[PDB]
Amino acid sequence: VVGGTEAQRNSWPSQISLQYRSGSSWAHTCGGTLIRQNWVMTAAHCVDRELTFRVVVGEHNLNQNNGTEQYVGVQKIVVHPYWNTDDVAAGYDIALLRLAQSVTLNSYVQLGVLPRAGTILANNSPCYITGWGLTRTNGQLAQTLQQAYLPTVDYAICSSSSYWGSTVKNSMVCAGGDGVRSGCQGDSGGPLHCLVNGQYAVHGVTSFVSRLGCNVTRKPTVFTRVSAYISWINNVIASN
Ligand SMILES: C[C@H](NC(=O)[C@H](Cc1ccccc1)NC(=O)C(F)(F)F)C(=O)Nc1ccc(C(F)(F)F)cc1
Ligand SMILES: [Ca+2]
Repeated sequence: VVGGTEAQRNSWPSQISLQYRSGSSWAHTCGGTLIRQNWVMTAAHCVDRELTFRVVVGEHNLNQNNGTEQYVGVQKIVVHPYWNTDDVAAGYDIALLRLAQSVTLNSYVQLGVLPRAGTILANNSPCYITGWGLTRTNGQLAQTLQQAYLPTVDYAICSSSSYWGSTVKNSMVCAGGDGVRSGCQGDSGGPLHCLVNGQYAVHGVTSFVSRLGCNVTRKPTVFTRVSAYISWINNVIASN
């Protein structure tokens, strides 16, 4: 997250860190959202490499014991049937991960609340992006969970020529674009939490930013619109 502030330890308890094994250690690569005790929602491009993955729930400082972490292996990966690595601009950047075991819920580990199918937010709706991604374009990962206020930019404005044009689809949410605050590499797969009827719900899975930089004026951060995928999510969990 570029232009973020450090998040309190229990503010966003459905946030997970998706990590892959490198050498002996494990390295953070993407965020995700816990949606069942044994299921995580993330971006399909985070699991395009055939790496050994683990999930960390209750995490706050990547590089330090918080006393609240639970470490679980990824047992099955289900990416969207239509996802195509060579075309993120087509959409379908979503994947569900079955965990090797059920995590224990407590105040640091909670299920994310998903929107109703079909729900579209009005322009400039209040949302926060969270994650441990790069804090500057071409910078480095954050050690502690970051958050940034990233109001929605509706489809009509985001698909206009000065913004993303044809690259953004209606299966996506755009948020930000002020040149200051944005998601950045390592935030992918994570939540866009939006306040709807006094409740934060996860309306976006972080997908992409401009080739030109993370915080680029009129290039909002782009998210997979979770409410476009509610029937697919439920059909996957129901069968696995
Ligand atoms: C450097 C920048 N990286 C990104 O946008 C990558 C995630 C990504 C990359 C490729 C595919 C899907 C998702 N993510 C990030 O930096 C994020 F965490 F903010 F999301 C980038 O290249 N973005 C980008 C790439 C291609 C397109 C195209 F789809 F229009 F072709 C649009 C934006
Ligand atoms: Ca830690």
